[PDB]
Amino acid sequence: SFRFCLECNNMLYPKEDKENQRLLYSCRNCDYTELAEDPKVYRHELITNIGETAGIVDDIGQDPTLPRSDKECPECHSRDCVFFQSQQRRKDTNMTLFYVCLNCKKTFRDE
Amino acid sequence: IALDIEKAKVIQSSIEYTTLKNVTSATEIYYDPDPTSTVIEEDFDTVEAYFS
Amino acid sequence: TMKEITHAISSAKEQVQEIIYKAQHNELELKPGMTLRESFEGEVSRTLNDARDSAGRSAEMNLKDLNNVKQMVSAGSKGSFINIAQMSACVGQQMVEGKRIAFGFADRSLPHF
Ligand SMILES: [Zn+2]
Ligand SMILES: [Zn+2]
Repeated sequence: SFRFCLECNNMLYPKEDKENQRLLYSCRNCDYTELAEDPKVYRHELITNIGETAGIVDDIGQDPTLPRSDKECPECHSRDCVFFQSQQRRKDTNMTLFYVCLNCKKTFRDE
Repeated sequence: IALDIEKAKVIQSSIEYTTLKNVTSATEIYYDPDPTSTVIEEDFDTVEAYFS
Repeated sequence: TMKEITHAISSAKEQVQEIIYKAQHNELELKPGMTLRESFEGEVSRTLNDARDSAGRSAEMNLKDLNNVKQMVSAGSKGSFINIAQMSACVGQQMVEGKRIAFGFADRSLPHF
């Protein structure tokens, strides 16, 4: 996550002080400068799993084309649920199922 | 090597191309102005063990 | 023979169901040089092909010598084993571009599934 300038809404690029030895987020369109909280400047994931379970909506139980199972809900122990596979559509994607209860509407696995 | 499976697997491993990107999983950039110490707590023990 | 063919096809479908469950619980063996989805598709296709071949072999063994289709196939003048299998026992799996029927709709082949 990256922060924005509080006065002109531009991006806050990180900057390093030679004399003070501190990491600071500074806007290049002004003189505003705010002290950085964490040193994690950049992170790149070669193999990522985000978007696998992130594709979830709160009204997925109203879809009539989705199959319905009788798996046990971990939270409220309901007897009706709706399952589907991974929303990510790469070639390496697993065939595991995500179950959605019809009362608490949370996503849970079978393992 | 043709009638032994282990030597064949050794040859196969020695022939196949393997880059850093294959074994790498994630790369990160951190700010740390102390050459002899570090800010990260998980790796602090190992790096101080190295320096000592 | 029709009972035997029905039993073979039902056993194959149960086997395919077991393969589906194993692939959906990460208990499936991966063929080297191929992904999980490709290995699953190849194994299901192999099972269904074996099912059609077994049903056809049962049907072709049932036939008498006076059977006319058998006489034509045995003379070598017209027809083969696959024709007898498809006419009498099972048409089998339909392949488009060397793969099973794709999901032309949103995650299904027809709006009836
Ligand atoms: Zn600014
Ligand atoms: Zn529930």
